[PDB]
Amino acid sequence: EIWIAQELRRIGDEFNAYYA
Amino acid sequence: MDGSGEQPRGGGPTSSEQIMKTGALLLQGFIQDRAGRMGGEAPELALDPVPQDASTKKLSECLKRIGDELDSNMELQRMIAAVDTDSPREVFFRVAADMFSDGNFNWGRVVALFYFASKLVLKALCTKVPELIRTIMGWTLDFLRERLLGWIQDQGGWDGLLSYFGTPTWQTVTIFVAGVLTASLTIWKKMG
Repeated sequence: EIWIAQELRRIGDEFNAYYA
Repeated sequence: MDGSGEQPRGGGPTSSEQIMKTGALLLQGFIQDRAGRMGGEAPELALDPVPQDASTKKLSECLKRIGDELDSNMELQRMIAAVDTDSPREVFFRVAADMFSDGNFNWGRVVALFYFASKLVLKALCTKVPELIRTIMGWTLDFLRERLLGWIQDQGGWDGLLSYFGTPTWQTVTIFVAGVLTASLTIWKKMG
């Protein structure tokens, strides 16, 4: 989808900055 | 009281969103590990809390080594270098649906996609565009939340992946992954 990808993009960054 | 109750080794908590969260972490590890081959920008500060989780660590290990080994074949390597980076979303969407049309839950369609995705990420990274790097990741998770999550939950999380990791006759598995990638590419590069 489009909206879903946005939230997931945020989740990906959410965990990214959690370990880096 | 609840803990004092009879529990067979562990429990059964909601792993629906848990699996999704794990995916975001998995993608990070795989990208960060391979991004180190580019160097950096002088880490004067940086945030290194040290990966506490060993689950994602182990998963990234096998993925990294396999993905790295899948670059030995210069044949397939040059084939990827002959791709058309015109429509990033369309290319990704095509290969996503391509290995979905048959509905073959061979698992390989997922690991093969990971190699394709990482190749694109590395390519974009070589173009010095962090923005696109975040976009590709969003697309990867997009398809995951779309339908993949339903299959991962059914198999009891990443247990299926942990059980898919074999060893005997791995050579055929290598050819299998290569073949799947080749197939989609054959339908993509239709003379142009």
